[PDB]
Amino acid sequence: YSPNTQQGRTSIVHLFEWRWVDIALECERYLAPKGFGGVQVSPPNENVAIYNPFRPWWERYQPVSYKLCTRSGNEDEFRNMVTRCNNVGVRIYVDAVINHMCGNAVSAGTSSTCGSYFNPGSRDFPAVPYSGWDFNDGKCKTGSGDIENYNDATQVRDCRLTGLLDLALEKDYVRSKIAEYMNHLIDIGVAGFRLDASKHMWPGDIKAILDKLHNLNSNWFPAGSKPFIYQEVIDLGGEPIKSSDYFGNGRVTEFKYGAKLGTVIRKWNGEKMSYLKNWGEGWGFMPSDRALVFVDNHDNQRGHGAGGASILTFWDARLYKMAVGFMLAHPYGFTRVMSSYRWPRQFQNGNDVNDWVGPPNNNGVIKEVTINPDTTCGNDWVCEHRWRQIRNMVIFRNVVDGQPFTNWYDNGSNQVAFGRGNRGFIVFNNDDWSFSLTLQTGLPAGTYCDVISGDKINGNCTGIKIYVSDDGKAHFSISNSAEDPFIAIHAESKL
Ligand SMILES: OC[C@H]1O[C@H](O[C@H]2[C@H](O)[C@@H](O)[C@@H](O[C@H]3[C@H](O)[C@@H](O)[C@@H](O)O[C@@H]3CO)O[C@@H]2CO)[C@H](O)[C@@H](O)[C@@H]1O
Ligand SMILES: OC[C@H]1O[C@H](O[C@H]2[C@H](O)[C@@H](O)[C@@H](O[C@H]3[C@H](O)[C@@H](O)[C@H](O)O[C@@H]3CO)O[C@@H]2CO)[C@H](O)[C@@H](O)[C@@H]1O
Ligand SMILES: *[C@@H]1O[C@H](CO)[C@@H](O)[C@H](O)[C@H]1NC(C)=O
Ligand SMILES: *C(=O)[C@@H]1CCC(=O)N1
Ligand SMILES: [Ca+2]
Ligand SMILES: [Cl-]
Repeated sequence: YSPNTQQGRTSIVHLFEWRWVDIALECERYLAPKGFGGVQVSPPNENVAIYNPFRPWWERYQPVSYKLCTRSGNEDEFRNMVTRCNNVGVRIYVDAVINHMCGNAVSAGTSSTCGSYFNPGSRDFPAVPYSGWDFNDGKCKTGSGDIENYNDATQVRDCRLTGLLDLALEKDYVRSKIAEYMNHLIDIGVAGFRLDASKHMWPGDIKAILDKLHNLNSNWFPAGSKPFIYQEVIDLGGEPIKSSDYFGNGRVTEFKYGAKLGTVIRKWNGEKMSYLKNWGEGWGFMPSDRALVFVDNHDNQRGHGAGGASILTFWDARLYKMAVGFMLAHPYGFTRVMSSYRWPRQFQNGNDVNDWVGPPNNNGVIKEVTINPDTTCGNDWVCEHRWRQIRNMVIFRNVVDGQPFTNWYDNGSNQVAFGRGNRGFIVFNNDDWSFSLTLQTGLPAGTYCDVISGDKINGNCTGIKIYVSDDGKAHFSISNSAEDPFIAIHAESKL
């Protein structure tokens, strides 16, 4: 349940579709000095090379083998990345696609990222190897062989998720091949895993697989370190399967988090920020110590999976920064920051027809992440984790780690504020008028740099400065026209 990050590092970033060499560099030049705890990488195992449409991001969720050979790089490059990141104290978490192999209708051949042969029709994946009796064809009871109704917990686990050949996870052989793959990764140095499509696997089968896993590599981690496990289970209520069914295996993605935060920040259905005072279990969320939270993920930022139209993304920059800021300042859950790439989003009748577009590329080859002088990224990589407002809130969370949620204030509408012990204080204005008021910050008297509008550099603030008096009070002024309608100050932004 523990992330295995360095003490004081409290977040992981999803460097979606990034190449291994770029992640390795990012660890050394940025993630390490900026206090990021780790990186969730895209599936590192060989997948189907899909040409129609052209190399969609989702082709990586169709395994062909467990060879570490993808568009992100080969095994040597993967190992090089894990080693270099671990050497600077930044962890690597692998997106483990272990519930299935490729779509059952994909043409047999060698159209795979490493050239391995596979035949979906005959259930033949010799590179693993898996054969017909390693899948759930006979176990599934639906007429189509695919998942048709989520109100039936059994078919959700034994049938094909949108046609993806479903592995027979009850078999020791299958459990062992998956464990062989995961242990290869652990011994390489990975600190944990995102278990893809966990709702589609029986809690007990996941447990059986986890029981076969090694402790983390003792060259970098303390003896007895268990891999961090966060299971992707979309539970927004209304279905028989609950996130809690997976608590015995590790943490679980809390999709209610971004869904509700999005509706609140967008002020949909009469919701408003003042309602966030009891954010957390009070909103029907799972226990904080089991939650992996995020504003958006690779699926819902483009209409896939679940979360709805309320999901905030980099496309909604201003509101997105505020949502991410609230998440990073609030003690609930373990935080994951999204880092995306820009694609030609094209809405037709309310839906994005280009929701399949893969990462920036030249004839199928993923483009490198270029770093501009102003620290932003080029080649269409968004790099939200490099936005000052987000990067500084990632540090805010580190600085206030362990401090209690306190000194809450709200105007009964959308102007709220709260502190984290005596280490940090944050103020938000999402109303259509100015927020000008003196608030109790719980902070020691002094001059603090607002880390949203600026930075503390060479003993000075580059942005707004906040003055806390002997009584712990400070005046905050945020116009509804402000570039970023929120201010955040903490112990390490004090002059
Ligand atoms: O030997 C030729 C044969 O090799 C490969 O077969 C593998 C199976 O596909 C794979 O399932 C596994 O078989 C095991 C069963 O799953 C398990 O329940 C129990 O019966 O033990 C079996 C043997 O370990 O391993 C075999 C052998 O690697 C390949 O996939 C076939 O196409 C090929 O004919
Ligand atoms: O530290 C680097 C810079 O980080 C910040 O720049 C961010 C913006 O804050 C962010 O909103 C985004 O720019 C968007 C713009 O503000 C938004 O209105 C529009 O819809 O989309 C824009 C994307 O083109 O991305 C940049 C980083 O690329 C910070 O504001 C800035 O001062 C820092 O220099
Ligand atoms: C802070 O900024 C002021 C104004 O530019 C400058 O005079 C002062 O020397 C700076 N202090 C430090 C520590 O650099
Ligand atoms: C937590 O993520 C990991 C898996 C469960 C455990 O004991 N450690
Ligand atoms: Ca399944
Ligand atoms: Cl996820």
